[PDB]
Amino acid sequence: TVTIRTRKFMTNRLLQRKQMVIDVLHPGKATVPKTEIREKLAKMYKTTPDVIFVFGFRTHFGGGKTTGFGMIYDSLDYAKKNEPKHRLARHGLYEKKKTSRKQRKERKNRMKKVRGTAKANVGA
Amino acid sequence: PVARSWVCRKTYVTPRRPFEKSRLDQELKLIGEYGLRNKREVWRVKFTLAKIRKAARELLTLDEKDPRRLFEGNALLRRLVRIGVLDEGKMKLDYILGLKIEDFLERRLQTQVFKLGLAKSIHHARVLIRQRHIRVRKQVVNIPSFIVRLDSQKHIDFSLRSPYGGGRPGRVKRKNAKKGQGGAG
Amino acid sequence: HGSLARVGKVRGQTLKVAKQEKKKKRTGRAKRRMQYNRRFVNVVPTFGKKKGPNANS
Amino acid sequence: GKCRGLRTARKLRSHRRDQKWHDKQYKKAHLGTALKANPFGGASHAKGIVLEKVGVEAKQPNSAIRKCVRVQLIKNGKKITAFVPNDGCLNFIEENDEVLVAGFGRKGHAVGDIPGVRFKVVKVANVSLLALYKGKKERPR
RNA sequence: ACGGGUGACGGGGAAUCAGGGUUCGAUUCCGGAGAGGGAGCCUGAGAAACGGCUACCACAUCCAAGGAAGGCAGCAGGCGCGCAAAUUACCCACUCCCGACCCGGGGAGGUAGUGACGAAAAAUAACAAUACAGGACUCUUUCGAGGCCCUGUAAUUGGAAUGAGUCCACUUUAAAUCCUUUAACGAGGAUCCAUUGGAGGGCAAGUCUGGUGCCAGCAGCCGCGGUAAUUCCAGCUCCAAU
Repeated sequence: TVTIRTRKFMTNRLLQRKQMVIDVLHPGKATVPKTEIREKLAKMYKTTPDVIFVFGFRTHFGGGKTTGFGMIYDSLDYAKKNEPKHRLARHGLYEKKKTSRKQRKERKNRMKKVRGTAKANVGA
Repeated sequence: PVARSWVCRKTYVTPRRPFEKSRLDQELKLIGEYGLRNKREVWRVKFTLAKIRKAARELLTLDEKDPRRLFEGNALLRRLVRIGVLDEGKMKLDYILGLKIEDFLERRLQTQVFKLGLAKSIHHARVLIRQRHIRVRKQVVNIPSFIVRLDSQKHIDFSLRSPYGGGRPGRVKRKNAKKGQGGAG
Repeated sequence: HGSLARVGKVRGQTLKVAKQEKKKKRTGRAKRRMQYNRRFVNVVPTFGKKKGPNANS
Repeated sequence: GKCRGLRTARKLRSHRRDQKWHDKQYKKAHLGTALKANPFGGASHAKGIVLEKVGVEAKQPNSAIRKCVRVQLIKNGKKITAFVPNDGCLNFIEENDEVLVAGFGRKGHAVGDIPGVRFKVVKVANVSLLALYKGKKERPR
């Protein structure tokens, strides 16, 4: 007894995708996890779960109904290409480096003192 | 520079006079028939009335056929006739003035659970609303203040998800139902 | 009678005896409803002169 | 109005200005002498170094010695007679303790019996002497 | 006119309002000005620039004593002037800028923290039965009967509800938190305990008890206190906002 209905559908030939407002009815249980939601669209649009991306869900007072803005693509090749990083990181296929912007600003202003191929020795 | 609004107003004005004998008696029985919780509550049903009434005298200064008055006529009126304060047979807007505080105070949801065959006393009703029991087309209102539309009124009831309607046994019924199992064993 | 020697005299020499107990107070509408009854829905139009609500002859 | 002409407009307007300087609650306002005198200089509170406790007599019909203080302020370095309010609270100023002085009711105009005195106490060093009366806070050692 | 003063940056606007008016406007939009105090210029389409440059004045950072550089009215912070105002926290995800760029960078901006400056929704109980007190009404000159419609306050007795809370995970998101959703547990003094001010009169509410004895104090104005205080100090009661 979990039931999905799409809403406001469009296709970007020029971004290579399906986009639409996914709409949910869920009387009785807590709001639902997204590896459940993905795989239920996958026989609404008979692709794999892999390509599809659904983010953002505001819920409804009294319990009942939530509202998302999922979007479906063509191939994985393109799915890394034309889409944000955070919305790959979630699905386990991008990882940015291990220094937050404390380190990196200290290290710019010590290169700024040193001159020439002396600049490489400040970095290890 | 920032990405915000600052926008807001008050909703109630306080009377020039303090310590009277003719007014201290009449605002305190508005708290009895309907079950309001403080003065403030009362003072703002008025301020919304007062507001309507000054615009009406603004329009009556104008001539008939003046195109602002016709348009802003209709609006000001229908705006009181989708929610049954004025009635169909008073389009004319002298009738808007002779129009008083008690008709606003009985559209409020609080009063609309006392009158309809679903609450025993009125002071029960302002505790049915706030304990999230009752709903208005599949949507739970939690708020007495809610002024009610005349389209809606036939759709008020007990929410599906409730012990006072359809559902699973509650906190205190099910505990002393669960206590009877713990006692015999 | 009283330079700056003579001060606190009476807050001093009064008979500091304790305050009493009583049953617990109510607030909100639940209160207000309380007073609504007192002054209106019940009472008798009593003969002649009305005694105030804190009255003692 | 008295000079009813249609193009008078300035004759009319040079006369009220002239006039309004006769107004008191205004001139007291529109010259620098009101703020030259004033201890607070233009302000709602201002703190100061106490220096001696002092009893002032009251004026007639009434009689009863009234308990005051003599403060030196900070900013100006000026000296004011002030006045404690509650019963038995003078036992709480020690000499050269600090106080937050305030006004007293009616702005540059005293209250009742006590002559000269236009100022009074709210605090005694970071906690209000109201509280001390009740006893809701007590004093450091 | 000229001179002086202004607790004077200007303007879109703000508070008060029968009509007419009187005050305010350093501040998220436009226009001006300035980067401790004056002066002057290199580079340029665009500077008399100052997180560019050279002096002098006021001040401040090291020296192996010859020398050498410094300017938060940018963000955080801290000493001072005070009646008087927060974290040396986290990102380019949004928003837009710059560049040789679809690819970097941005205390500009975004997001959490402290915040009773102000504005808006809104808990501190609700419902049954047993004592008890008042008005119809059918009848009684008056007792009593029915109380159908109730009307009310009582550490009498009874279970129904809930939001404060503790806590698995979904959701939120650049990563968190918050609100929204959800199992598990969570109320009879519902101790899971509402204050702040007043009671002679203006002006709502005690000619009540127990202290003081023009003293101590109250009282914005008129006044109180003279060894029977409707006013101080306090015991029970009570009114007005909440």
